Amino acid sequence: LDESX
Amino acid sequence: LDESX
Amino acid sequence: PKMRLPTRSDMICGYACLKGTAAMRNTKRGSWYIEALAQVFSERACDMHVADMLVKVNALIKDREGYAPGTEFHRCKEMSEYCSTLCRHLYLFPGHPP
Amino acid sequence: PKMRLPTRSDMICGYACLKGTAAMRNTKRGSWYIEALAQVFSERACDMHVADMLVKVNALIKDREGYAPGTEFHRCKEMSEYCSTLCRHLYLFPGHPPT
Amino acid sequence: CLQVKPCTPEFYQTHFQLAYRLQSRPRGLALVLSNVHFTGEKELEFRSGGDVDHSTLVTLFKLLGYDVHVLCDQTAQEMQEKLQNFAQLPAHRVTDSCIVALLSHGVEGAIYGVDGKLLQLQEVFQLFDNANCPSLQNKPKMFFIQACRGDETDRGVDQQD
Amino acid sequence: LQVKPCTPEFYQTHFQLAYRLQSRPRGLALVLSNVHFTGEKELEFRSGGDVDHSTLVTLFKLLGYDVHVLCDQTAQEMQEKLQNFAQLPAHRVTDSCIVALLSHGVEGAIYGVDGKLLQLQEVFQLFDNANCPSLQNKPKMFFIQACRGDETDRGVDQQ
Repeated sequence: LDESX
Repeated sequence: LDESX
Repeated sequence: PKMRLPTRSDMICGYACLKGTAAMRNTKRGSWYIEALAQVFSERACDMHVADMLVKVNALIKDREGYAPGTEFHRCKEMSEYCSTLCRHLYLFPGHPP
Repeated sequence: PKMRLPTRSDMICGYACLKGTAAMRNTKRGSWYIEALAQVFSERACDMHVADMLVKVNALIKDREGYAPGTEFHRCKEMSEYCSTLCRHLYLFPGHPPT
Repeated sequence: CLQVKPCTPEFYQTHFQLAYRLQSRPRGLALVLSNVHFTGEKELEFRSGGDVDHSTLVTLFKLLGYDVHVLCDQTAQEMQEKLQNFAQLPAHRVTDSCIVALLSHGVEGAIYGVDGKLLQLQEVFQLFDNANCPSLQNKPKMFFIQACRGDETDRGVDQQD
Repeated sequence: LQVKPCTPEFYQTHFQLAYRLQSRPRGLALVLSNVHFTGEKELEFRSGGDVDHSTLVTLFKLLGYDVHVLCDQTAQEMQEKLQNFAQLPAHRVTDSCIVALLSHGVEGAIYGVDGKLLQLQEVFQLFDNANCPSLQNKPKMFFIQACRGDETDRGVDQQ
């Protein structure tokens, strides 16, 4: 799943 | 002569 | 009267995302940017200079979109960029000499 | 679903100097950056893409030095840079097809 | 004084496949915006030689196949309005690229109008982005910015042996 | 992951207009990855950051660089160790340098695991012509995997 930095 | 922007 | 240098030069910096935005990372595949960087550099360092490889990375990032249903990240985007004070082509010439 | 685009892409921006610094302009020849840009683009747009031409501009700027004896700018330096979200080569193809 | 060497047909034939499409006539619209005479509360020095830059770019862009628009000595508000008007022009729908050159005094991330007021560069690029400028989506957009980004002068460094 | 080698012919026809780049190693590379945080807690565990780290270490080694690695460092540790790295003597005999920073961040700065910031301008300064004479005129590559704000790009429909 994509998450942010 | 050279001047700043 | 000898040739002198600016205080900073000959650098290239690749950023995973643009000013003001979030960079995207996949819990299993890692960051979109690093994943793309490794794919392009491994296959093209042999015949493409670094700034041009970063353009290929930009193309990959522009074409990807987020997968995270139920969150603000589903179908979200990001765009990478690079800034350069390089003064010549930067070829890594991998494996030469053998 | 149809692929979407990021909000900003396909741009390339050339800056005459680096963050925090002044850019130099000659009173007779104009700015160092514009002078170099025109020199390189006019001679190389025919066989070099824009980002690569901006690298040649960087090379010219890195070597230039200020001429302004008795002022704070004598022998000063500047470094141009460019930032890019381009996704392929940018050739201007001057003169093709003929006129 | 400027002369643009033309590309060969063989060059086009061996390079068009990995490049942005760039064959329209005009190649695109180009805007050259130069501020040389400043008059606001915040005093800024007359940019002597700015006239040379302006004519050099107008000529260069014309020779490269662009339809050149020009603007001189504009306030920050006028720059924002006219750059937005330029980005919104219908002609972009039938061209393949865009060029914007900004020449003036400036600070990091912003340029001065002749009134000594600032226009943030982020707002300028935004006028041409995929959201606000659909006509230029996927087309190469070039920006050239001749302006200071601070007041520190680089004294330079000697090459080390 | 495998790096295709360049051919002798490619080198001969391209080395003249490119930066000198034939030293062995090609240069030193530093991969600094911060994955575990909590200082201001808005700094969540970077799941997948381990894959990024391993991928770059392997890539840079295969590209001919001597790789240095740093994991889960505070802002102060990053500053001190980046300076130590920039001052290493090997840089005189190599032809280029690589620095990859992977962590959470804000515009112009990256977070240490302590939730404190290290300004990127301070990082680039450590490798500039004044502070790092050993790399003068040599290409210095930086790759920054970190957020530059909290805006998530929602994307726009193509017309």
